[PDB]
Amino acid sequence: PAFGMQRMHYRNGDPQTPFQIAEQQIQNFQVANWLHFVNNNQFRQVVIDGVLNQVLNDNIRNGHVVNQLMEALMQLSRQQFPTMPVDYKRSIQRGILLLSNRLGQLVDLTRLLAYNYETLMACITMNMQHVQTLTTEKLQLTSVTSLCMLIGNATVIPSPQTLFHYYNVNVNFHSNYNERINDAVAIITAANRLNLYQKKMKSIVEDFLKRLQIFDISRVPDDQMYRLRDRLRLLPVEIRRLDIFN
Amino acid sequence: MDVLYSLSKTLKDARDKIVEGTLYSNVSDLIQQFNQMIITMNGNEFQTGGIGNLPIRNWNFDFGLLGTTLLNLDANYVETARNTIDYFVDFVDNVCMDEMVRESQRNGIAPQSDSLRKLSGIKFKRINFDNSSEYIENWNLQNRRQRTGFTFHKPNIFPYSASFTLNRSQPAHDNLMGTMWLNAGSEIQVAGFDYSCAINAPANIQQFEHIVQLRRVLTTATITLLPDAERFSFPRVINSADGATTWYFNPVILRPNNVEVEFLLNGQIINTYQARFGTIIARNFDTIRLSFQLMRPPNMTPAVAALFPNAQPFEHHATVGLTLRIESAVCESVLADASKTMLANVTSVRQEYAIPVGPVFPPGMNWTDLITNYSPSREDNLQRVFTVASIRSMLV
Amino acid sequence: MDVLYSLSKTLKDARDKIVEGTLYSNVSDLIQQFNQMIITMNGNEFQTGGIGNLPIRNWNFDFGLLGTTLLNLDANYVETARNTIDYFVDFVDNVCMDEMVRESQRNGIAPQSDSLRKLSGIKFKRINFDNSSEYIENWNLQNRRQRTGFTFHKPNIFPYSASFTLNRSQPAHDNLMGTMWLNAGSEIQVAGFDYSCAINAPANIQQFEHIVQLRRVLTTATITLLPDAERFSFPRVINSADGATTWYFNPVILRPNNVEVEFLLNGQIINTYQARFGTIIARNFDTIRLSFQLMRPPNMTPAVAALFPNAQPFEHHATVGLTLRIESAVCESVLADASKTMLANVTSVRQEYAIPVGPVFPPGMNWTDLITNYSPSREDNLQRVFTVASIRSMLV
Amino acid sequence: MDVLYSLSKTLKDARDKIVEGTLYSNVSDLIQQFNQMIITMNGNEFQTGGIGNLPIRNWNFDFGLLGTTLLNLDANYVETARNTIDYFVDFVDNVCMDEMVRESQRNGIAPQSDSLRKLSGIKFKRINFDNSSEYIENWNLQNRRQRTGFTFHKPNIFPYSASFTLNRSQPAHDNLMGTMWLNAGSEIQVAGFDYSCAINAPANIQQFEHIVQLRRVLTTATITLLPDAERFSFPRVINSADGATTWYFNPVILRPNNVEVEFLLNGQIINTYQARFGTIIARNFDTIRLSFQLMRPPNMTPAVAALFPNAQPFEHHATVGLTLRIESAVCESVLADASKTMLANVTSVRQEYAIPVGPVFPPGMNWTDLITNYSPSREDNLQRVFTVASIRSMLV
Amino acid sequence: MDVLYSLSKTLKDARDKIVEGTLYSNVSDLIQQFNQMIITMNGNEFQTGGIGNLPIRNWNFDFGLLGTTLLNLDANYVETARNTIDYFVDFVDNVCMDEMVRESQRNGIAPQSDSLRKLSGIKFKRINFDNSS
Ligand SMILES: [Zn+2]
Ligand SMILES: [Zn+2]
Ligand SMILES: [Zn+2]
Ligand SMILES: [Zn+2]
Repeated sequence: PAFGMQRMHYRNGDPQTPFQIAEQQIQNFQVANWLHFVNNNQFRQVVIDGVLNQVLNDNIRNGHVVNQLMEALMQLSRQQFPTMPVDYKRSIQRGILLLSNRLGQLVDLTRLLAYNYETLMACITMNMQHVQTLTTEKLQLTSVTSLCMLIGNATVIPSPQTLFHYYNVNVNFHSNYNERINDAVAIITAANRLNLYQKKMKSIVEDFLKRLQIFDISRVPDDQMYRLRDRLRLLPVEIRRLDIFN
Repeated sequence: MDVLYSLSKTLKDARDKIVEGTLYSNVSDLIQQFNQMIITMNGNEFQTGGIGNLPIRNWNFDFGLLGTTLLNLDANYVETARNTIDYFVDFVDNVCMDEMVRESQRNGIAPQSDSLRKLSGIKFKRINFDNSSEYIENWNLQNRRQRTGFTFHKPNIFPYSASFTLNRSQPAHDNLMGTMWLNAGSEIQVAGFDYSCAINAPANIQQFEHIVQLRRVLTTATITLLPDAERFSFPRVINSADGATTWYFNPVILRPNNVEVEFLLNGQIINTYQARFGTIIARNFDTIRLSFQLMRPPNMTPAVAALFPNAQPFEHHATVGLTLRIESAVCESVLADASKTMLANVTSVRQEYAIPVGPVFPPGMNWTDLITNYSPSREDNLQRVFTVASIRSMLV
Repeated sequence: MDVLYSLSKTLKDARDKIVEGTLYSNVSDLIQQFNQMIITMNGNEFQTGGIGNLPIRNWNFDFGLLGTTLLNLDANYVETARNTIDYFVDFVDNVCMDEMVRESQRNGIAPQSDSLRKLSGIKFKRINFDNSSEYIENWNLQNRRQRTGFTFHKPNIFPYSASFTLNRSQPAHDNLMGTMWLNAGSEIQVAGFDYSCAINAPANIQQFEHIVQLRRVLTTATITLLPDAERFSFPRVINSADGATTWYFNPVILRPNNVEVEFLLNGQIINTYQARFGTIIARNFDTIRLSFQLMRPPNMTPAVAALFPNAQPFEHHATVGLTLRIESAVCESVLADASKTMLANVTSVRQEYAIPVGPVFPPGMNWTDLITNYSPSREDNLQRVFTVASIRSMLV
Repeated sequence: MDVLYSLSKTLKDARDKIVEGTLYSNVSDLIQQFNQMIITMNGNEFQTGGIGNLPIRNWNFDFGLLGTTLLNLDANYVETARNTIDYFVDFVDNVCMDEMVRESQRNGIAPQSDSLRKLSGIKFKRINFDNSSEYIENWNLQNRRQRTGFTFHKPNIFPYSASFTLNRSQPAHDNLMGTMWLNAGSEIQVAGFDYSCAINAPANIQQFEHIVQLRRVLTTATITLLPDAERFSFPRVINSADGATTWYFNPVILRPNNVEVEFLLNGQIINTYQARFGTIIARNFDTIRLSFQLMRPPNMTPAVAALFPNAQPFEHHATVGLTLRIESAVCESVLADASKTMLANVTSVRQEYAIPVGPVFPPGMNWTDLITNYSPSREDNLQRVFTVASIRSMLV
Repeated sequence: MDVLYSLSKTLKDARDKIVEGTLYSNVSDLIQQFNQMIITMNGNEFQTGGIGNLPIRNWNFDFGLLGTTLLNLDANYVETARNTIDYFVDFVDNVCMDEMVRESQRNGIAPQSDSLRKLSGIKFKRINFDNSS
């Protein structure tokens, strides 16, 4: 509406997002460049100390891209909105300016968010695998507005004790995960090598999941239980447990 | 054709008017027309070439609109417009070249290239806007069948012909009476020669006539008529009519007598000029009749009387002449002229890409052959290619 | 240059469109552009210099805006607009004159006058609007390094030269073989003469060749080629090559034989025309090679045989000719032509104010000297002055 | 062109800077530019090579990005980057080869290949970054029409020419006076020979002149001038001017007298050096005029007197020589030179894939013909292909 | 000399790197150096002398800073930068020419022209950066 363009008739399932179409269909450099960034600002994958990490574009980390955002929406504040009623147009442009005039605060907020993310991600010990989950965390855009319009200039970083506690919890969870995998694999392999054909590996997998401490085993689908059994079967036994079994 | 011309005109206007620092009020309507062009051309695939050495080129259109708000145009706006205009201009040039190299005996006025045929669809009519050029204006008028008028400076209406007619002749070619002419471009030089100087002619007058039939009717024509034909007034060795031998011509120039220039339409005298030289007007004609007389001077000085004896040998041959130059005219059909470059453009495009000789035009687009046999199909194809050439000239 | 052209264009539009009784909607955009020009020029002091006899003139701009209140323009509005437009037109004409009379060897394309140099500042970019003239179009294309094109009717590409070459000669000049040519403007007339009429030639054929090198590349050229060269077809008394004596030429015109007109680019044959006369097209060339032959007529009537004996004296000298006129063409560089008045305007401005000879152009603005040594510096300066001359001619 | 250069520069910087163990701060900007290149190229389909034996190749981009938060690069990071770098280098090399084998007469400066034409789109402009090479800098300045020059070590400005001129000669070629020269690359060796040793010449001085016209203006040129021509200082048997017979040359070298070298621009004396040998500077010139003299030694020892008798036969032929070597220079146009490999790269690419001869360059990319007819269109195409060749040599 | 070389180097880097479409990360330090040069040169009057036929030229510096806040450089940015760069390049070329035509028997290693002597003051030392030639 700002550029007098016909409203997009977007088709669901299109391999392009609406912003990807708008980037090609919009000629203004400010808005087009901001759209290009928003289109291509996915996580980057990098292995640090053997841990896979999802890292941000350097322009997010330093907060510079917010300027581009400002640029883009500053242009939106100067646009005619050809056929829009003038009072609604004024309200939209004044909201755009409400966000625009907080350029310094938004750059500071972006840098703070990126720094906090990096510092807390340094404490992650398991690979940060990006998968579209079944359920989501619902984020209210009103909360985003609150964060954008109420952030000041008070830097808040994780406390060293908070970082150490987070790292300790992650290490404990990872170590327990590996140790319970080892126990389950050892027991399954012993049962198979002892020719205990009436043994149910389902009970072993249930005990393993229960010892992982974060699963309500009653709500685990059966196909996933059997897939877990198969994958546990395919693993080799840990050296200490295997020697004891020998 | 109107859609192609409108594309070219919109691109020319965008090049000329979309410049850094100009007020947006100077381009608002132009920007809307440009956006309409973009919308209409978006999502369409075109192919040009595939004939002669002209390369196959594929064109896809996915461009955004110019919707930025400004008081004065800046560098960003001009660069975006420049990119879009460059792509569109390349497409239009290729389409014009593709259409300029094609011809058909049937429906030669209709589009021949696939790109122009697709552009002739209804969905592209939205691209159409101002059609002010002479050639597109004439195209639209002819489609409406109103009188169309192409104004030519020195129209190329006479096919080249340096010829002669011997009304009296003999194998020795020493006592000849006849006419020799050059009809080239907009110029007609004619010269009637009598070797005997009308010594035995009735009343000592010899009459010469030269009829030139124009292939198309010319109107509102300005003509310069001069008594003498400088081309046929020097000693010359001319081949025989069948080329068997050569004869000698040794002119002595006498002023033409009883000069009558008649401009005829359908055999009827539209204009007549008697003993009038300089600038004359032929308002509507398809034929020129130049009648002039070699009159033996009744009184001669001894030097003059020495040139014209009573009998052979005749060493000096009495020649009268006429020069007729069409400075400007108007024709309902397209023609080559000294001021325009459409014939040159079409010929260059056909020669550069080695277009094979087609079934309509003569080889190399030789203008003499084309205008010697200016058939209606040839006229239609020539008008099509000339309009396309002008459209291309707006950009290239 | 773009700002100066835009000033002139705005003034021309104001003169043409601000007329009594006209609807304001006919001038709204024009009035906005004119007021933008007024705003941009206000508060600026300009000076047009005293080079030559041009008076030193100081220009101050303190004008109010044109009104926007009348539904139809009345007499008072037209009078006020006329006053402002007269002052602005005087300023623009003086700036154009001051620019035309200046030249530079280092940067001839850049502005030379201080007023135009000031107008090249960014603060004046607002004045810039529609650039639709051919010369300004080519200026803008040249600045971007794009294919420029100037269309010339009868381009003045050949420097004047009436010369002859004697391939066979002797002190008494009674047995001469050679060529005499005139190269002037768009016209070439060449004539090869043999006094023996190729009696002792290897096959009774005498070969003549004329090479004319164009100082610039010409494209899309319409060219009339005629057999005879009327300029070298009458008796003449011609100075010797060293001026020590005078010799006699008594042409008798024979039909040129094996006429080959080659249009060459970089020494390669771009176009070739054998025995073709009338209108031809040279699509891209920088050199012309006219090869023709004097062929002794194998069969001669008694008079023709009488003209050409087997040995000296040779009283009649066989001559073959060729005329080559460039009716129209396209050149990437600026040139003087029969239609445009740029050279005339620049020369008139320079002569009126007694401009001292500079280090670039010949000391008369003489075209033969300019085109003979058409250097890149000369080309840059000539393009600049011609563009300014067109800008001035829009108003004056 | 700028986008292709930026791709090549990004790939070169990725090879150089993305190394194991390097601080991320050493590559942060480089990694950002590399990711921008990946993002821009992703999802785009390219086709290269349909001319000569250059095979058709199709290129698709679906590559991943590179990390941005690690402190030091490790072997995993480099391994991740290397496959993408290899594919992109292959794509860029093929695009450069495709563009190097193409030419056009209309717009030789504009891209010719389909891949480079697509890269001219606005969306790829984001890939553009530091244009610091000499050729790309000249490209960008020349597009803006700014004064920019290429610096050449031993510029290849003189087309090969080993010729002689005889001012005094006769059928037996025993008493000759004239000059023999070799023009090759940056070298001019000229030798004026007199068989009579100026015995009868006025003041016993024989003057020799040699004019060499450079096809392009050389500026800020260092020249080594030596007073002998070793090439023309030993006995030779030389064909006649028409190849009908061979004559004998038996030089005896006398030092040149009154040596004057005039470096001229547009017929104006820019630099003049008299009796100066060693290093000289020619700041701006297009013509070299070497004037030298053979002076008889007024006093001769018995052997020297025996060499030069008062009359024929002349068995020892006096000779004076000059050697001129352009060590370095600056030219606004691209030239082959002893230091760069641009001409070698273009010729190699054209030969390896059997590119058919086009309408711009001479067959085989012959440099002598190319510099003999160095037209503006040839200059445009040569600059384009040389810039592409430098871009390719950045990676290959 | 180091200040003059740094001016020329900054201008060459600006001409090579400030191009349409380039990421600002490719020019951030260059833009900082360019703005430092503008700040240091603003308000200073220079004169390149009239030795021989070299014209007397006067140079005044009042230029705005090059902008930040762009993710990719656009055409407006490049145009403004080109205007400033053109003026600065003309100034630097004239200063170099003025210094090239002068000489002194003693202290000939020191600057000779007034412009370079002014540039040798402490206040212009801020312009100095990478000396790699
Ligand atoms: Zn005319
Ligand atoms: Zn006959
Ligand atoms: Zn003579
Ligand atoms: Zn010889």
